[PDB]
Amino acid sequence: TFISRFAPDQPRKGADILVEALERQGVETVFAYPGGASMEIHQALTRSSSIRNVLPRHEQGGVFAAEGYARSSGKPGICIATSGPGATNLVSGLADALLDSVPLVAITGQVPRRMIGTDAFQETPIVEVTRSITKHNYLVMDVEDIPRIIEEAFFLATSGRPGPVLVDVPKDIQQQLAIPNWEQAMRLPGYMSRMPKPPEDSHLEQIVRLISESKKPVLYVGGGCLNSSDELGRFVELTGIPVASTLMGLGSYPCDDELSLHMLGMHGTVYANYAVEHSDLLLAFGVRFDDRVTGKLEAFASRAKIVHIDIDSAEIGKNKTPHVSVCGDVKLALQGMNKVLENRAEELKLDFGVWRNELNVQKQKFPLSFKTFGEAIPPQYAIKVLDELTDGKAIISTGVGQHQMWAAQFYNYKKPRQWLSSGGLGAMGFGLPAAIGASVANPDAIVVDIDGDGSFIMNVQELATIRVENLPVKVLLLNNQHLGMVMQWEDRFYKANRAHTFLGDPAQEDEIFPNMLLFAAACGIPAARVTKKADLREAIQTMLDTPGPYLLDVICPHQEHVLPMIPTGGTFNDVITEGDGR
Amino acid sequence: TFISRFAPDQPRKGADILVEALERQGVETVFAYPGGASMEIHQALTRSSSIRNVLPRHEQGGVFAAEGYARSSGKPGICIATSGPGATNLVSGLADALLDSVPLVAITGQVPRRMIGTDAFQETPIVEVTRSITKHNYLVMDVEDIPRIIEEAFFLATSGRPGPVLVDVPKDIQQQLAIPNWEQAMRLPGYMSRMPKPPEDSHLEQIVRLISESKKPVLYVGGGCLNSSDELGRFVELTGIPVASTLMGLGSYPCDDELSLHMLGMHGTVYANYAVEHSDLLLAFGVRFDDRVTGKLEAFASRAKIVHIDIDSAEIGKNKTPHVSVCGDVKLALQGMNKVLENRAEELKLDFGVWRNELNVQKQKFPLSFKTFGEAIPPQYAIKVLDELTDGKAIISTGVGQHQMWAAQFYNYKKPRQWLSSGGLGAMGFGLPAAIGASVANPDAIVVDIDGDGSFIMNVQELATIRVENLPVKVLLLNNQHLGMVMQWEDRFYKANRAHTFLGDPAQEDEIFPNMLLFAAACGIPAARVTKKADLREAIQTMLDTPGPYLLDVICPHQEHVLPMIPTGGTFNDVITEGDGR
Amino acid sequence: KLEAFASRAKIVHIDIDSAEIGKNKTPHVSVCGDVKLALQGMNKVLENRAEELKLDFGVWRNELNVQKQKFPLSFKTFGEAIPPQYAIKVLDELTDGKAIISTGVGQHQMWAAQFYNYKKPRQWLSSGGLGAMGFGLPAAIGASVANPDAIVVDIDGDGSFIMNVQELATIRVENLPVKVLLLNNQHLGMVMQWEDRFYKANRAHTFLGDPAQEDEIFPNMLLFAAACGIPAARVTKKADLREAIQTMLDTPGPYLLDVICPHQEHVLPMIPTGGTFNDVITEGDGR
Ligand SMILES: Cc1cc2nc3c(=O)[nH]c(=O)nc-3n(C[C@H](O)[C@H](O)[C@H](O)COP(=O)(O)OP(=O)(O)OC[C@H]3O[C@@H](n4cnc5c(N)ncnc54)[C@H](O)[C@@H]3O)c2cc1C
Ligand SMILES: Cc1cc2nc3c(=O)[nH]c(=O)nc-3n(C[C@H](O)[C@H](O)[C@H](O)COP(=O)(O)OP(=O)(O)OC[C@H]3O[C@@H](n4cnc5c(N)ncnc54)[C@H](O)[C@@H]3O)c2cc1C
Ligand SMILES: Cc1ncc(C[n+]2c([C@@](C)(O)OO)sc(CCOP(=O)(O)OP(=O)(O)O)c2C)c(N)n1
Ligand SMILES: Cc1ncc(C[n+]2c([C@@](C)(O)OO)sc(CCOP(=O)(O)OP(=O)(O)O)c2C)c(N)n1
Ligand SMILES: Cc1ncc(C[n+]2c([C@@](C)(O)OO)sc(CCOP(=O)(O)OP(=O)(O)O)c2C)c(N)n1
Ligand SMILES: COc1cc(OC)nc(NC(=O)NS(=O)(=O)N(C)S(C)(=O)=O)n1
Ligand SMILES: COc1cc(OC)nc(NC(=O)NS(=O)(=O)N(C)S(C)(=O)=O)n1
Ligand SMILES: [Mg+2]
Ligand SMILES: [Mg+2]
Ligand SMILES: [Mg+2]
Ligand SMILES: [Mg+2]
Ligand SMILES: [Mg+2]
Repeated sequence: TFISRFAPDQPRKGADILVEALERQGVETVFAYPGGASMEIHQALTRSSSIRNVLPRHEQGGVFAAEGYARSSGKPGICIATSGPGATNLVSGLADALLDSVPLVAITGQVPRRMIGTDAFQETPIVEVTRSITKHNYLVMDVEDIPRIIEEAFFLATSGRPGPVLVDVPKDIQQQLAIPNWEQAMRLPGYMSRMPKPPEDSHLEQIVRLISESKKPVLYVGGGCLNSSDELGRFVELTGIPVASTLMGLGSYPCDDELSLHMLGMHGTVYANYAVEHSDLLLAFGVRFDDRVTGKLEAFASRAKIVHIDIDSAEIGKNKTPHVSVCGDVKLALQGMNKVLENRAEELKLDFGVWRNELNVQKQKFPLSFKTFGEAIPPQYAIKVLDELTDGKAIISTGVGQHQMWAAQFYNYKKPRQWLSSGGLGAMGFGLPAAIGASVANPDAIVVDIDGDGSFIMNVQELATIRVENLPVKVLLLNNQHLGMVMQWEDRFYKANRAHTFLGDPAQEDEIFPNMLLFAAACGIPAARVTKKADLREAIQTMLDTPGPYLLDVICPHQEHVLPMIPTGGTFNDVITEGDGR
Repeated sequence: TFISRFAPDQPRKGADILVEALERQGVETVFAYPGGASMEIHQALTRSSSIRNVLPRHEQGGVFAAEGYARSSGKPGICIATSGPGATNLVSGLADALLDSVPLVAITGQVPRRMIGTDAFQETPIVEVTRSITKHNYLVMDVEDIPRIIEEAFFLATSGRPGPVLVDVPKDIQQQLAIPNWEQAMRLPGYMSRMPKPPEDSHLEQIVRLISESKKPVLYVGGGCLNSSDELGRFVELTGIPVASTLMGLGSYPCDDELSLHMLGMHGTVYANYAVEHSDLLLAFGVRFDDRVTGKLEAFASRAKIVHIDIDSAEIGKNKTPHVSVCGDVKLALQGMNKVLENRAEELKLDFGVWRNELNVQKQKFPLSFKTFGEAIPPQYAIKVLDELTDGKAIISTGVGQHQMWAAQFYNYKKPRQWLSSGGLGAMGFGLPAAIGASVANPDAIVVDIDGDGSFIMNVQELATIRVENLPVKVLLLNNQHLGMVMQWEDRFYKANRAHTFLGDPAQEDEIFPNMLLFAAACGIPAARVTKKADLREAIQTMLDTPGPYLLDVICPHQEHVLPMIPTGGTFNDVITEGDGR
Repeated sequence: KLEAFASRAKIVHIDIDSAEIGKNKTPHVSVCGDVKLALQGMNKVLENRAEELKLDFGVWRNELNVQKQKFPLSFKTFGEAIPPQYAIKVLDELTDGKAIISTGVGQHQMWAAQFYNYKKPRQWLSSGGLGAMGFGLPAAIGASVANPDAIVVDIDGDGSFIMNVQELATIRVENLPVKVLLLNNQHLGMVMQWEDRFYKANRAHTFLGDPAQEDEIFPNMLLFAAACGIPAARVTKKADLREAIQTMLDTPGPYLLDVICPHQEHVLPMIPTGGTFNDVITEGDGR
């Protein structure tokens, strides 16, 4: 039974209805930045004793913090901004949440309804702007529509395929007095009629029948299995099928397990891409067949019967036509198949040891490799030390670039929602704010931001947010003085012609620029720099043991390349296995 | 005669056609951030010996730098970004350039044409997103359309009412070989037919006739007069009409002149708002009648015959119907009226000394005032010292907030394009990157960023850009540890209830947080902090005399309020003249 | 009701539009491509592996042949009044089923689909997705131009025919052998049928005649054809129906045959909107 701060017959401001609408949704943390259009909302937030606001230093850091809050907990992330410039700073976060299917609810202030369309002070048509980069958006035109729209916003953002939902609230609606009606029915008739239903037994028995008829099955797990870690693990025990995860599906099946093929795709392991290339049954659970995994669609799984399970009917058959399809929750599809695989266990006699040994041979001949040059710190080795010292139980958020791939390859994630990274949009500056949202949603957890010197500096202002909110956010900065991912593509396909990829100072060429330690010192965050490989283990241990925030500037040779690499539009026969920029 | 780097019959990449198309437009400086979708453009930029790229540390800093480059020189500002997250970071700059009518050309990379709409890697419909926040945008669908679209983009961005134009270029178009045709005719038939024509003599003679019949005339000058400083000054000599400028029109008529009423509007001087309130002829030259100037439209210039000259026919009569209107360039309208005012000089016998003395009395009784508390530095006084030590010849870029208003009130700008500020959108984090673009376009000029502690930290990463490019950018940081503008509205209309406006550390409440000096030290920029009013003059002098970049952390008491203040929707009778937060 | 449609069947969906596969119902096996090529590929497998598969569904066909004989398409004849179903059945016989049929929208559209045996595709031109009235007469114009040596017949309704009646001038000027089998029931029959079933026969602007002269055929469609110089005739008795349709076919050039039908007829069978197979209506009309 919800206990309101107002009487059921007492009129209250629309902003007070908005905050209470969040309280009735279970919202405990918002990321709001104040402004003229949203001052009424911020005043109403102070009256709430259950909703905590984490003030960022940039609205892009506020929406990215809402993503990490959502990616690391399954709950929806709520960010609030003002009209005009405050709303336009959320654009990168909204498009990022849409491509990665992150439940998010963004509330933006707006000019009064009478001033909309008049080029008013700090007015931008944020609904027209964000319609193509959000799952759905609203423009509240009456104070009585607030309880319904907020309920519809959280329902659309969390149900089906999750995504961001923006709610634009004009200022005159926030100030208008009204008595809210919390019993209104949602006006989503076509959406609810198209919601997926529990999977039929005829579809599940046909999948189990294809498993027994197959000799080389491979599991294709992605971001749709973040809530099916137990169901997927039970499915692997009953089948013994090796698991290949996407960049979004890391942690769904433990990377340290013997049946794990780790990541597949452009920068996936050689044995994971080998398994899909020479498979006869591809179980695509919670994936969307991105070109980062398939490359050339004509050659991707060219000899496999494709079984695609997805909660979005628009994804089934988009880039590749499957043989058997199941539109619904992969969590329920696994539960239904586990019952069939257990009763009919001895009837099926499932054993793929011959196919697994074919992959174990490929795993031992082409494993993830990194070369150590003298005392220079290998970035792959540094992340491998972080795995050991944290026992693989740390929540990892990353930026975008070479460090993002090495953090995915050389860290064994035991559970999903430990791996927070921008995969669909690939937005730099995501690592640091996402670690803020993850640390708030998981206070007793080890949160480490494996960031790059280019991605870290984009939202470096959020270091002040970490200090003020006293969050134990660790920053494992892999500094290579370059935009490493773009630098790698210059060495491979452009004759190493540098085109504005060096991030240091050309005057003092051999000086670490910028001095990231002074960035942490400016915000009162203890920091240290490590350059020699021998001092690396003690430095990372000091970062973890030191209470509160900590930044570790790890210097790495910039000539390193992420391996292996399948060029864009290439096949498995075009995989690059060796080479760098020396 | 343009000299190309390729033979007229030699095929070249589409990216090389794009860069040469910029060279043929006179482009010398671009602000490009590399990415997978725009690597071909960056490779082609290195082959250009005339186009210099200023690499920012954030695309929002790149587009804001393109604004300051344009606002301080009249030339169009060119910023380049990659697809997906790089393009979405330009959104705040595009909407800011549209509301302030800043000529800007944004070039964004895009996924290959075959992959558009497939939720590809780093794909966002940037044309669908930015259609409502740009003057016009394009999606290049063929390599042969590059010479025409670039010519149309620069024409639309600089002609008529200036604005931002976005050009989305897919990657396959950048790589395709072709022979460019630089003789293509622009396909803008309806736009050129609607372009304003030179003003007719019948309209100009009717304006001059209303000037002689009026007794209390007031000039209403705005951002449309940035290229008419000489024509406007000549017009004032022949009429003796006092000049009231908007936040965008500062510098058009010198603030130090005796005939200048300084700024009008919400935070405009009392005597400027008094002149418009009690006028019989309002000469609105290059303005758009924003609610920040009018307030309540029914009471704004309620006794004046309104003469509105504007180059956009959609602005004439939008918020207020004028008596006489002239659709065209205010530069030509002033030239035509100056000829009539000089030949018919003794015939008209123009003299408004009685009306000017009525305003001089109001100027002496209600001037711009600030109170000095002990040795605490008044933010108004610090800007007044910067005016004296720079002789008013410095290019000033500001953020948004209280410091933005004090930099407009207490600095006498002698020429337009010395004042770079976000007025229409009012985007924080604009001051520092705009100073970068202004310093590049004006290397031998004094560029000072009067920023606030909240606005400065949003794009603090651009300090690395200032050091690498070795730009003599001065940062006069008015630090009040608060979001001062929002804090002021809390004291006035919300009983001083703080709602997430304090930017410091609540644990160490009386400690300056963050330590902005260490931000400059991280990027190798000399910095210093001044707290006592006596040491203020020597500190600002050290900032100016020290070559290269410099940051001056000026500590100010946060209880200061921007005065005077006309509340939203109020009239001249509701102006607040005294009060603060003590 | 999608939940009950083919509730016990493995659905195999072949379609050239990937957006249609799995939209309203999820199939077990899907093939995105041209069904023409999919049939060619399956025919080769079915012929080589013919004796290996031993395909025989005579037991399932006999189960349907029993249902076909107990519930066939039925129409009732009332005295000498012309049954609209019978008139279309006569047109099938006199044209040997080789005529190109274009229809409007309504009851006449359904009877032209039920009681005519089309031997080849592209003989049946009708608005199904949008269901636009006034489609029959102009579509017969385009079909007669694309197929000059073919028998083109417009099975139109009095409401649909009048919407684009101006195209009769186009038929005469272009000299097109367009036959108009007008099933005149003086009503918007399809909307009238739904009034009798679900609205207690409360007429809501469905009568197309003249209420002053209630028992007079209004409008006189014969004078519409006469205005455009098209020979026309009206038939009311069932005995004169066979000779009237034969005169329409044998007369060269355009021809309009005003076939008067009792308006109380209903299109059967009928499954109500959102219903299942257990809700099929098999008998009943408006008498
Ligand atoms: C620099 C860089 C390099 C990259 N390289 C790689 C790479 O080498 N390999 C790689 O895999 N990725 C890589 N990516 C990431 C990438 O572009 C995509 O995010 C990824 O390839 C696709 O993730 P996904 O298949 O799991 O689909 P997601 O984006 O995770 O979407 C989930 C899918 O499952 C479905 N779904 C969601 N919820 C449910 C549910 N409850 N039940 C059933 N279905 C559900 C959704 O409809 C959707 O189709 C890279 C990214 C970057 C920035
Ligand atoms: C915190 C804050 C407080 C503010 N308070 C104030 C305030 O107290 N006072 C104030 O004035 N502003 C204030 N503003 C700024 C503000 O919101 C608007 O930018 C400003 O009020 C309107 O500027 P403008 O009238 O010059 O029109 P602009 O935005 O400068 O547009 C120029 C106008 O002239 C026309 N034009 C352009 N070129 C030509 C040409 N060549 N010939 C003829 N016409 C042309 C255009 O069509 C357009 O209508 C504030 C902003 C902020 C962020
Ligand atoms: C907002 C934004 N702007 C530009 C981007 C285009 N990209 C990249 C990519 C993969 O998206 O290329 O398509 S990666 C990259 C450079 C990474 O700098 P680092 O942080 O130092 O990481 P590292 O460990 O050194 O490699 C750029 C510039 C991007 N994604 N986001
Ligand atoms: C991207 C962005 N986000 C939020 C904004 C909403 N606003 C403001 C306003 C006027 O737009 O209110 O409508 S001003 C302001 C706070 C100014 O912090 P400061 O830099 O310290 O300046 P000061 O000298 O102390 O006053 C905010 C939060 C904004 N405009 N831009
Ligand atoms: C342009 C147009 N306007 C109105 C229509 C709505 N409908 C119908 C329907 C099925 O679409 O109802 O949804 S059928 C119909 C009446 C048919 O008049 P008839 O020609 O005399 O045929 P009959 O042999 O008597 O039954 C109407 C009014 C329509 N489809 N098209
Ligand atoms: C807190 O700082 C400021 C500053 C400022 O101008 C200096 N004005 C305001 N307030 C309004 O503008 N109210 S309003 O007129 O209803 N708007 C158009 S809105 C919805 O807020 O964009 N707050
Ligand atoms: C430079 O860093 C990277 C990284 C990376 O993935 C790790 N891929 C690429 N290149 C492409 O993606 N080419 S592409 O396939 O034509 N694109 C979809 S696009 C237009 O570039 O977005 N560059
Ligand atoms: Mg930033
Ligand atoms: Mg780097
Ligand atoms: Mg401040
Ligand atoms: Mg489909
Ligand atoms: Mg009818």
